[PDB]
Order: sequence, then C-alpha cells, then structure tokens
Amino acid sequence: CPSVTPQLYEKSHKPSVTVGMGMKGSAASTACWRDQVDKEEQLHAIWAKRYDRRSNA
Amino acid sequence: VLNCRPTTYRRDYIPTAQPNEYRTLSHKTNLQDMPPSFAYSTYALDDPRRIIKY
Amino acid sequence: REIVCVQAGQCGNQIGSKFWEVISDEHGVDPTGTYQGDSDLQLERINVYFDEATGGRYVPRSVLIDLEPGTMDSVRAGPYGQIFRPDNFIFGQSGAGNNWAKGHYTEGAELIDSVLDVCCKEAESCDCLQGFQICHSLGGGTGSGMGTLLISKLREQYPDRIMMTFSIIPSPKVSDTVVEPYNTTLSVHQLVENSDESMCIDNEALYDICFRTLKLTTPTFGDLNHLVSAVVSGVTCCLRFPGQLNSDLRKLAVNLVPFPRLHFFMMGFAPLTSRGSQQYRGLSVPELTQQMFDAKNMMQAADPRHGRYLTASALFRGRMSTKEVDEQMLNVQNKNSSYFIEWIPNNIKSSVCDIPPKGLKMAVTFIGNNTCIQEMFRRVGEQFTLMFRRKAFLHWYTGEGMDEMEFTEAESNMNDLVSEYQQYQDATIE
Amino acid sequence: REAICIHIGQAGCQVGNACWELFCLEHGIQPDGAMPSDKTIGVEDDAFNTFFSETGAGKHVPRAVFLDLEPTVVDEVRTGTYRQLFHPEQLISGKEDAANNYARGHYTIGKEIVDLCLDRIRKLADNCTGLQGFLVYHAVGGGTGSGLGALLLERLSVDYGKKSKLGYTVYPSPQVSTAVVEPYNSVLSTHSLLEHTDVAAMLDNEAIYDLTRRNLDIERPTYTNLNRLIGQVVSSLTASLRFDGALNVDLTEFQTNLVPYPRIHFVLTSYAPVISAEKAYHEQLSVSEISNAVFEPASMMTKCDPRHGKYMACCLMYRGDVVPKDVNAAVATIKTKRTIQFVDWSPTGFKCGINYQPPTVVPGGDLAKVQRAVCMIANSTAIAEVFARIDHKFDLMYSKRAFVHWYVGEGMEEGEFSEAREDLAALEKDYEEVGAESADMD
Amino acid sequence: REAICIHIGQAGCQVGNACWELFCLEHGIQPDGAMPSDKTIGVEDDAFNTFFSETGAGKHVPRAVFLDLEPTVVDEVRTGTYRQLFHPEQLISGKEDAANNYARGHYTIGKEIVDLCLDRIRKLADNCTGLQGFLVYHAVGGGTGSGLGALLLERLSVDYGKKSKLGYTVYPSPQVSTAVVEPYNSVLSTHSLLEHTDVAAMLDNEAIYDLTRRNLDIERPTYTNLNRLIGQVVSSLTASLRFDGALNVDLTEFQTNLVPYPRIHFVLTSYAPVISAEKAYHEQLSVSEISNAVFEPASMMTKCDPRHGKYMACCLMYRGDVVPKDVNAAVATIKTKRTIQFVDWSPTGFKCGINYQPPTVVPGGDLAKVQRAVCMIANSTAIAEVFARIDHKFDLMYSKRAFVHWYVGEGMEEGEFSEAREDLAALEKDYEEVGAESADMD
Amino acid sequence: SAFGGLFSDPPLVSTDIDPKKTDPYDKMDTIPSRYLGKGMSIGRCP
Amino acid sequence: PPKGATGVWKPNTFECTSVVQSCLRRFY
Ligand SMILES: Nc1nc2c(ncn2[C@@H]2O[C@H](COP(=O)(O)OP(=O)(O)OP(=O)(O)O)[C@@H](O)[C@H]2O)c(=O)[nH]1
Ligand SMILES: Nc1nc2c(ncn2[C@@H]2O[C@H](COP(=O)(O)OP(=O)(O)OP(=O)(O)O)[C@@H](O)[C@H]2O)c(=O)[nH]1
Ligand SMILES: Nc1nc2c(ncn2[C@@H]2O[C@H](COP(=O)(O)OP(=O)(O)O)[C@@H](O)[C@H]2O)c(=O)[nH]1
Ligand SMILES: [Mg+2]
Ligand SMILES: [Mg+2]
Repeated sequence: CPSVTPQLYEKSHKPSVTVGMGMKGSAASTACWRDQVDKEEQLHAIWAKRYDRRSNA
Repeated sequence: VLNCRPTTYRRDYIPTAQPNEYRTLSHKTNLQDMPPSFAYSTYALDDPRRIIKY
Repeated sequence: REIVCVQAGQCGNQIGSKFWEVISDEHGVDPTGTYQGDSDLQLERINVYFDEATGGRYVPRSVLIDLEPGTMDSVRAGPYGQIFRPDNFIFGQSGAGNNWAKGHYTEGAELIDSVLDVCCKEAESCDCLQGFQICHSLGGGTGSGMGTLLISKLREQYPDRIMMTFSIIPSPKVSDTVVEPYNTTLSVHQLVENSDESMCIDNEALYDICFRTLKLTTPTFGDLNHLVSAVVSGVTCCLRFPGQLNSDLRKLAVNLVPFPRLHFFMMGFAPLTSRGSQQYRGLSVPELTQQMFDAKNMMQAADPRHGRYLTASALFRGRMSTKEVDEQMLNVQNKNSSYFIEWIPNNIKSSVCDIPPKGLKMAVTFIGNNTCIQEMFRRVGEQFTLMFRRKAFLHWYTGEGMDEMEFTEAESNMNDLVSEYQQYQDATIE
Repeated sequence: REAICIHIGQAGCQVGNACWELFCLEHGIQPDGAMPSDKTIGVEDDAFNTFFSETGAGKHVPRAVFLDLEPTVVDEVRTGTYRQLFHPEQLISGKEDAANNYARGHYTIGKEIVDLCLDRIRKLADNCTGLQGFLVYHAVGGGTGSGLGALLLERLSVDYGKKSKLGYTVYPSPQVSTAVVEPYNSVLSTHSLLEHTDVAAMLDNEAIYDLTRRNLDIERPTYTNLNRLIGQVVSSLTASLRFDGALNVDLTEFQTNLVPYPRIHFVLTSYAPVISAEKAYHEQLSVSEISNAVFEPASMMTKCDPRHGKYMACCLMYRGDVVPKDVNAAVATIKTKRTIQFVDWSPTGFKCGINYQPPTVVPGGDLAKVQRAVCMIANSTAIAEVFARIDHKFDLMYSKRAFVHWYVGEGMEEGEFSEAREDLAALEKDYEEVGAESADMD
Repeated sequence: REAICIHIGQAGCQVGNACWELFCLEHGIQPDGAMPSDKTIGVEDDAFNTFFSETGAGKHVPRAVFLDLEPTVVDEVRTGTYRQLFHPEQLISGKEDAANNYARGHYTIGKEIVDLCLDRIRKLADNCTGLQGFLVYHAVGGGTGSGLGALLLERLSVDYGKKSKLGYTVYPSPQVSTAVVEPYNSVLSTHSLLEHTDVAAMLDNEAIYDLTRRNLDIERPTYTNLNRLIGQVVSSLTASLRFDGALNVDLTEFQTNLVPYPRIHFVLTSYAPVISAEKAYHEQLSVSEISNAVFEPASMMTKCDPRHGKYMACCLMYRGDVVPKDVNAAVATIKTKRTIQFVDWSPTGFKCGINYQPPTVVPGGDLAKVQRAVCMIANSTAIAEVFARIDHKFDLMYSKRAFVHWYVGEGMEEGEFSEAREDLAALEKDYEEVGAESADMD
Repeated sequence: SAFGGLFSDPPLVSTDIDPKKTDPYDKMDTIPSRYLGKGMSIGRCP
Repeated sequence: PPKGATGVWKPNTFECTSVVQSCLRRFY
C-alpha cells in the first residue's frame, strides 16, 4: 500500500451502509442531515419557549 | 319507495356525499359557486402553524 | 366490456325486441334515444350495450336478420323500434320454408357475407371486445340454419373470445312443426362443437311457470319473452354495476364447465309470484334460496331430482349480507347432499350485486349445470331415429343437397354426448 | 420511518379503503376546502411521515398503489370524494380480469401490467430516506391476487433484496367457500409465497364472522366490518413506528423475534377489546382480563385451534394507558396456566411492546371506546391442519383433472400442479419434524 | 451576443412562429414590435439584443429570415398577427414548390432564389458586432427543405467560414411516415449535413406524440403542441446567452464539449418537467427527481433506446431556483446507477450549467407552471440504430429504382444514390468503431 | 401497447427482467477516508 | 383474391382507452 497507515486505507475501500451522520455524497445523506439540523433547531425552540422566558431580552 | 338507491361504498364510507361532488355532473351546472378543493391537507391554510415569526 | 347482440328468426327477433325494451328501461333511455336518467351510475356503464351518437343519442349494438321481412316490419312498428339503426336490418327475398338445409346452404351462403361484414365492422370498432350474445330457437328453419352458420363463422374469426348462445328448444308434447327432430339434432351437433356456453328454454316450462306460479288467466307471448329478457338481463348485471363481489361471463364459464362438452345449463329467476295474493315473498335470502331450488321456477322440463348437480351459480342483486348467502348455500348443500356430485367439495358459486332490477327490492338469477338434460337429448335421438329409419321426410333435405352421412354423423355425435353425460353421472371415487 | 403499501385485487383494495380511512382519521388529514371549524389537537408533528410525503405547499399524499385488472373497483375510487388524495398515477387499472385463473394472471395478463407497477414503486422508493418494509394485502383464492401477487413479490425480491415484506392475506375458509377452483389457486399461490415473504399473517373469513357474531352483536355482517377490523390490526402494528411509547418495537424486531427458521414464517393474529358499546359500559377492562382474552380461541381472527399445537413465539403489542408492571404480572399469570404450552426449546416465549396512543373511534364504526388494547401475533404448529385440509381438497379434485384444461390452455404445464403439491407436502413435513421433541435416551 | 435564425420550408417556418412568439413573450415585446408604453421599470436591459435590433424610434425587429418556395405559409405570416414585426424583405417567397424532390429544390428552383437569401444574410451580418452562430430549423423529409437547406448551408459555410452553424432537424420517424419518398430525401440531406454542420439535434414526431399522451393528458395532439415544445427547448439552450447565472455556457462551449471526433456530432435532446397541471399540484419537484427524470426514455423527444449504446458526453442545463450542491449530488447519483453506462475512455462524462431565469408560461399553453427546469443534450452510440433503419428502407426501395425517374428528369445522376448510401455506411462504421471497448489497457 | 394508445411502450431504466441487468435499490457505496481513523493526539499542560 | 390472407378486410379501431386515468370533473 502506498499509504503510511494501512488500516485506514483498507477500511476506506470497504463498502458501507450507514447513511446517517453526514458522510456520504448521495442525496439520502444530505436530506437526512438537513432533517437532523431542522429537528435540533425545533427542539431548542420548544425548550426555550417552555423554560427560558428571558432569552430574547 | 325505491326512488333513492345507493351502493354499499357510498352508504358506509361516504354517506354524506351529495350528487354534486362526484366526477360526472350535467353540463348546465354552475362551477363558480362551488368552493375550490383539489387535494387533501392537515390544515386549511391555517395561520397557527404556517406563519413563521420574526 | 361491451356485448354485441345478434337476433335471428321470429322467436329471436321478438325476444330481442322485448330485451332491448327492458335494457333501455333499466338505463333510463327515452324511446327517442335520449338519456334522461337521474344518476351517474346509470350513465357510467351505458357503453356496454349502447354506442353513442352525436349530441345525446344512443343506438343499440344489435344486428337483426330474418328471411322474410314480416317480423322485421313488426319490430320496426313496435314502440321502441325506432331506436334501431336502419343499416342494421338485413333481410332476404324468400322464406326459410322451415327447412334447415335450404336455410343453411342456399339462402344462407347468399346473405351471410353481408351479416358477417356488419358484425365484423361493429366488433372491430370496440376498444376491447367481450363475447357475442345470440338469441334464436333451435326447432325452426332460419334460426337453426343461419344461426349456426353465423356462429361457425364468428368462431373462425374470433376464436379467443367467449361465445354465448341463448336457445329455445322443443317441448316433447307440444310440437309446432313436424320436422323438429332433424333441425334440432343438426343444430345441437353444430353448437356442441362451436359454442362455449349455451342456455336452453322449453316453452312447456314457461307455460307451467305462468299457469302454476303466476296464475295468469290469459298469458301472451309478451310475458314469456319478458321472463326470458329478465334472466338475460340478470346474467350481465355484474358486468355493468358495482358490487361487493364482482363476476363476469368468463368467470362464470371457468367456474361452471368442468369439461368442455358439459356446457349446457338451466336457468331460473326467483322473486316470481302472482298478482293479487297478500303474500309478498322474497323479503329475505332464505325465501329466495328456497324458491330458487323449487322446480316450479326452473326453465327446463327435466327435473333435478332425476339427476345430480355438477356445479351451480347464483347471482344476487340487491343490498344484502354475504353471511346469509354463504350460510344458506352451505345449509342447502348439507341438507340435500345426495343431489350434489361428491368429488367436488363445494358446488355453488355466489355473487352479489348492489343494483336490483327496477320495481323489485331484491332479485336473484340461478344457473345450474345438471345431468338430467341427458333425458332431453335421449328423447330427441329417439324421435330422430324413428323418423330416419323410415326416410320420413328426407327428400326435401336431400334435394337441397345434404348427404345422409351428415345425418348419421350428427346422430352419432349426439349419442356420444348422451353417453358422456351418463358416464359422468354414475362416476364414483372408488 | 417510511413504509409503502401495495394493494392487489379486490380484497386488497376493499381492505385498503378501510385502512386509509382509518389512517387519515387518526392523523387528521382532511379536505383542504373543509376547514375544521372546531377545536383540534393543533400540534405540528412528524408522525404523518411514515405514510405521507409533503409537496412543500403543505398538501399530503399517501404512500400507496392500488392494483387491479378489472376497472370497476378502481374506477369507483376515482369517482368519490377521496379522488383528491391519491396521485392519479398511483391508481392503476387494467382492462379485463384474470377470471379466477392463476395461469391467466401470471402468464398472460399480469405480464403486460407488471412493469408499470415496478416503475411506480421505484418512483415511490426514491422519495424515501428510511424505508423499512412493504405491507401487502391480497387474497390467494382468486386468480389475479395469486398470479400478480406472486409475480410482483418475485420481482420485488430480486430488485430490492433484503428489505422486509409483511403480508396481510385472506385465505380460503375451511368450509365456507365462494368459488370452486379455490384450492388450486391457493396451493399455487402458497408455493410462491413460501420462498418470497418474510412474515405472513393468516386470516380466515369464517373466524372473523364468528368473532363478529359472538362478541359484537351483528346478525348480518358484511365485508366493511371485516375490513375495519383488519384496519385496526394494521394500525396497532404500525403504531409502534408513529407515536411515543415506553417500549418501542421496530418492524425488523418482529422478523427477528417471530421467525426461528427461514421457512417457519406463517403467523396467527388476534385482537383483544373487540367489544360492543352496550357491554363496554357494564365492565372495566384491565390488563389481566384482555391478556387472558387474547389466548382464548373465541378471540382469534383465523379458524384454527391452538390447543392442538405448541407455541413457538408470541409478540404482544399493548397500546394505550398500560404500565409495564401490570404487563409483567399478566405475563406471569399466563405463564402459570396449564392449557398454554410452549415447545421446551423456547423458554423465553414472549416479547412485549407498550405504546401510549389509544385506538381511534370512527364515526360510523361498531367498536366501543376503550382506554387500552392488546394485539397478538404468534407462531404455532396448529397451522399445519389448514394446509392438510387444502391438500386433501386438492387431491380430491386433481385425481380426475377436473378443471386442468383452463390452466393448460392459458399456458401452464400439467407438471406444475404436482410440483406445488409436493412442496406444500414438504412444508407439512417441516411442521411435523420441527414440533418433535429432541428427547435423548440416557 | 448575436445569433441569426434561418427558417426553411413548412416545418421550419411553423416552428419559427412558436419560437418567436415565445421569445417575444419572455422579453415583453408586443406583437407590433413596440415596448409597453405604460411600463416604467426604467432598467431597460440589453437582454433582447441577442435576438432583436433597435432602429432608434424604439421599435423592435427580429434577426430572422423566413425562406420558402411556396407562397402560402409566408403569406400566412404576412397576413397573420405578427405582420408588423418582421421586415418585409425578410419574408422571401418563391413561385412553386419542390414537390418532394430534392433535385427540384437544389438544381432547378432554389438556384434562382438562393442569391436573395445570401444578400439578406449579408445585410444582417453587417449589422452585428459579435455574431456567434446560426440557428437553422428545417425538415429533411421534404424537397425544398432538403435541397435548399443543403445548398444554403454549403454557400454559408464557404462564405462565412469558421462561424458555427447549429441545426434543429425533424427526422423521419421509424414507423410514422407522411410521404413515400422520405428515405431518399433524408439520405441526400444527411450527406450534405455531415460535412457542413457543427451540431445536429434529432427530433422524431412519434416521440413527441408519445410524450404528450403519457405525461400530459392530451388525447388529440396537433403540430402546434410539438412546435411549442421545440420552442421551449430552443429557449432553454439560448437562455445561457441572455441572463445572469452561476455557471454560464457560451454556444462555443457546447460545440467544444459535446463533439469528440469531427463526424460524431449528432445529439439527443430531452426536457424534464413535461407535466400536466393536475399531476404538478400533487407532487413536489426537487432537483433529484427531475435529474432522475431526464434519463428515463419516457422523457426523450427522439425515438431511440439508449440502453443499446453508451453515452460519451452529457451537457445539463438547469434553469430556475437550483443550488450547485444539489446538482453535484444528483449527477453523482446518476453516475452511480448500473443501467446507465459511459464509454470507459470518457471518465468525466458531464458538463453542468445553472441559470436563474425560470421558464416562461404561455397563455394558451399546456405545460404546468414550475419554478425550475433542466434540459439535456447528450451524445450516444445508440443513434447508429436510427441510421440503419433509414438505410434499410432506402435499400428496399432502391433495389428496383422505384421512383428514380423523377430525380433523373429534374437533373440528378443515378450515381448520387450509391455515393450517399456508402457515406452513410461509413458513418455507421464510425459509430461501430468509436463505441468498441479498447482492451489494450489490460 | 401495454399502456394503451401510445405508438410504442417506452423503454424502462429502473427495472429489467434479467436478474443480472436490473438495478438494485440499495447501492453499497464507499465511505470517505476523512471521517474514519483516530487523528493526532494532543496534550495540554497540567 | 391476390394469393393473400383471404378476401376479408379488417375494419379499423375507433378508440383506445389507457390504463391510468385523470380524476378531474367529467361532463355527460
Ligand atoms: N375479508 C374480505 N374477503 C374478501 C373480500 N372480497 C373478496 N373476499 C374473499 O376473497 C375470495 C375472492 O377473492 P377475490 O379478491 O374476489 O379474487 P380477485 O383478486 O378479485 O381475482 P379475480 O377474480 O381474478 O379478479 C373469496 O374467498 C372472498 O370471500 C373483502 O372485501 N374482504
Ligand atoms: N414537428 C413538425 N413537423 C412538421 C410540421 N410540418 C411538416 N412537418 C413534417 O415535416 C415533413 C414534411 O416536410 P415539409 O416541411 O412539408 O416539406 P417542405 O419543406 O414543405 O418541402 P416541399 O414539400 O417541397 O415544399 C413531414 O415529416 C411532416 O410530418 C410541423 O409544423 N411541425
Ligand atoms: N318464447 C317464444 N317462442 C317463440 C316465439 N315465436 C316463436 N316461438 C317458438 O319457436 C318455434 C318456432 O320457430 P320459428 O321462430 O318460427 O322458426 P323460424 O321459422 O326459422 O323463424 C315454436 O316452438 C314457437 O312456439 C316467441 O316470440 N317467443
Ligand atoms: Mg376480481
Ligand atoms: Mg412545402
């Protein structure tokens, strides 16, 4: 192998199935990452609405 | 005593369906008076959730 | 899924005229041809029997053929006669003479090309063609000869479709013509090869229906042709209206015929009951099934108790529960178990349709495939052999040109049909 | 997250109407013109996503196809007030039926229509990001349901591979019958379904009629009642995907827990608080009563008796106001009973699920309102008796080739009958062998 | 900046009417060539300049000539609604048609009219300062379109030299046909077109009929629908010249990127959101769905199947609200598919362009309104199948000299048939050779 | 033909009869080399 | 007959309804 680290190079070419945390270039990974960031924003919004009433001031 | 005759689907699942809401209608009925509806949606363009505040 | 009708001979043209009155009434078509109905369910399957002419009008998909125009002028003079397309009336210049061979070979080949041209022209215009429907008598002359000629030609040209015939057959006692056995035997020989499914009616059975069940004081041919039009319009009802368990002519044929020669069926219609008497009947599925199996309501002279049911089918019209139908058919099969052929685990098919015939709350039509029809064929073969052994009237047919070997072949084929019915009647598991 | 529904033939479309009526009413999908004009839940939540996709203008559309060879039933859905929902491409209808012939559906007619169905399913499957199975509704007694169902599952199994396929199937009842040729079609169907399905749910119409007579008070039931019961069962099984709960259960957990060996995938289904409104106000309905109820044969939706066999696995789905401690007490009481028996090689026989959403009430419906319900799917050797009776009826007819000429005319070799009958015989022998104790002399 | 349009014969003039209708409606020029007198946006932008020139009084006039040998179509233009838009010198008409004879157009009749055409084109080219190509619309099936189109392209190619010439050509459909002598005219046209055109776009009426039946809901289409689709395609291709964008594409970049070898210049064209109004409101139309759409054969406007060949290059033009990251993800997903194949000597198969101006909606039109669209032109070896069927029909007719006496009487040697057929045979062999997988690397 | 009314059925890219030419839904693809591995180990000062 | 497939002429077909249909309003 031309790489200094052989294990990383070998693991890179092994095919993968997880399309979760944004790693792929396909459309599914992008859509899922967008869903995750939207969900995080919504959850923070609701929690701030229900506990932190003095944030905006 | 046999003037009204429904079929089973219309009698069970969609009983309140008037004759004016089916695909086939006469050619001399007005269309402007009928409200527009061409899809199914949770809200009727309701302001509580569609508006984004800022 | 559209049916094309052919009406042949006097009996066929009269029954057809009454049939198209009944069908036009059920779909709300005025005698001018204008649609005047009051629900889309009537309109949405009108194509099945009618073609659409320009601005409203409907025309009925039927061909009328006869050898003397007297009948044609009578139907054209009738109350709905105007609806028929003028170019669809085909007639010759000399009568059938009540002779099968003349009607089949001499005037038949003269006219047959124009009827086949019209029938092909009408069939090929359809986007998908279902079977043909033919009404004729088997005892006559032009009905038997030209009907079977046309049947053979349509079977050559459209072998992948379904072929259905409705046929009137001679009473053993009430003959209308002396030479009935020859015409009947030759026509049944032709039909058993060409046809896919054939329905048979005895005028004697209709007479006994009218007198015993309807108690009519002075019945007329309009009543008999109304009974026939009722059963005919009932068989096609699942083709043209919604229901909980749809059915089709091809689905009926596949479930009714165990072997391809066994395709002759008896018919009945249940909510028959005479005017005036306070008893209503037919208000529930047990009443219809009990009347349905009563021999008073069956359209053949043979009685089921002398034979066995291979298969049966019931088509129900009206708003009803499937349980009452299913449990009634099970109870009838269990209680009368000796009359059902034992190597088939369930002999009855049921079907349920939402839309009843006009003026009845509910109705059912019954179709039965029973081996007792063999007694009728035996009867025809006996009368034929009595006449043929003595050369009783053969010179007319031979003068038209038939070889006697056709008569001996047709007799042998009918005798083999009788033998096949008898062997399947007496078969056993062993 | 996503699931795609495929409806085939007459039973599958009629059950589909009830299913989509129920899922609409549970989520709140209404006509856009028809404003609620009333108090509603009013909480914008992701739960629709399992069954709906948004256009971005906020219209909802459902993840379903309707497949039929005769026009009448699909043309009936195109004419109602439910036309506004489906995308018109989703409603696919042919010209003419398969006429109760499996050979006609599989070889002659379904072969023309099948490529449109696969293209539509692909267009659906491309608009997903966590598809976790197909739900299929069909009957194996009729011609198009058998032939096109087999052909479509074969193509799906090659193209999509490992993805799970769960079927809800209406089988021919053991003595109520509607058509003569039912045994031939059911045997030939079952041959294809054996190889190409991950879980198969078993239904008998005679059992659901008996259940509606005994428990509900209906003298004259009709197909809409049975289809509403089926819809409730499907809603209970898919509720685990759609709402919050204490113990969730993903659809892959059913397949991992219920199927011990790859051929042993035919399962029985039952539902507990099937009760009428007049009885419902006379009785409390605690957890232990409904847990005891689901094991009585009067509760089952398939006509088989489990006392003549042994359980291999049970999966119990509880929905509504239930607490895990009561589930544990109920399961321990069930475990004590002597008329409930498990094969000795399956010691931990139960899986539990607990979901907070109670079952919905439909305005025209016949079920009562209840705070909790439980639904069971279980694997048992008793199922072998249903196949033995179908095979005996097939043998009776096939000894004389009673109807074979239709099938031979529509394109099938006579040899195919004997192959299918031997494969179902081998399935019977599998159920005989698997249930035999591995006792060892010592 | 500038482009000159040349319209030849009946199909080319009728398609021109739809094109200039569309270009007027996109810029906002009234049918009489005057800008809206009541509109006061103030930013009198230069975008028209690609297609219009100003006099100085503010009337607009378009950079086109209409050429025909029969009067009727040009008199229809003269008497129609756009009478005042065109300069009367631009509308050139002969006395009598070429009667489906290539020989009549090329030798006998077009030779008198051709010098007026060259004088008009010169008068246009003198009123330019950055001419960057010719757009030509014609059909190769008819006599004047074939003969005069070839003669005029030859003369333009000698006089102007290096300037690019792009043709939009309606070829004879593989079983739809309108005249008996179509194969002879198409062979003789293609012989001249091979030497003297830079890119040739292929159209089949049978494909646009199929597209209008399947995707749109039109039962009875006519030529105006096809001509509006062609006009939309041409507007999409020329939009890159007229409006701001992220990745512009000059007409010379198309020519540089699409043609690998100087004979291999025949390209396929497709358009994505061909959709009806009822389907369009049921579905979202994101970038990945339309990118998947442009590769399905149901979208193409030419009757060929690309699975029997290999793609060499694709040029994808996106217009409307699209973001480059979505284009990159889409192209990588298309590249992943196994039923889409590129020749192994072309690893980097795609060129992208992205423009912000969305497609215009025409008052009488049949397309839905959409926020974005994509248009593709692609080079593929499958086109060799299109030539082989024309050559087979030529061989069938030519074996008996079925009609040749007309051509010989109007001035053509019999030898020209065999020469042209041998040149098309060589073009077939070129497409066989370029598409062969080279095994020298392994 | 099968669709009805069209001159000819359009070819299909998604699916195929031949199992060795059809297009599987679950493409089994490659992970980028960046998001794997450990990375540099960096120490603070106590 | 010119040694062909019999002296019979097959009439044409009028309409060809498709598989998927629209759900927009339809008039009598
Ligand atoms: N539970 C339930 N069973 C049904 C329903 N409709 C039909 N069945 C049963 O299913 C069997 C008939 O199968 P069908 O669905 O009619 O067959 P098919 O799919 O229409 O096949 P074709 O007749 O060729 O069109 C019988 O046992 C019926 O009792 C229904 O709506 N609900
Ligand atoms: N798409 C499209 N094709 C057309 C149109 N008009 C004609 N065609 C096609 O083009 C071919 C006929 O070519 P024409 O334009 O009529 O030939 P021409 O240029 O008039 O040549 P002459 O007959 O000698 O005057 C046929 O294949 C027609 O189908 C049109 O308006 N639109
Ligand atoms: N049911 C019924 N039977 C008829 C009618 N007309 C004639 N028949 C019977 O048909 C047989 C006569 O056949 P026919 O039609 O005269 O033969 P044709 O001379 O060839 O037309 C006799 O049994 C008649 O009773 C009719 O209108 N209805
Ligand atoms: Mg059916
Ligand atoms: Mg011309």
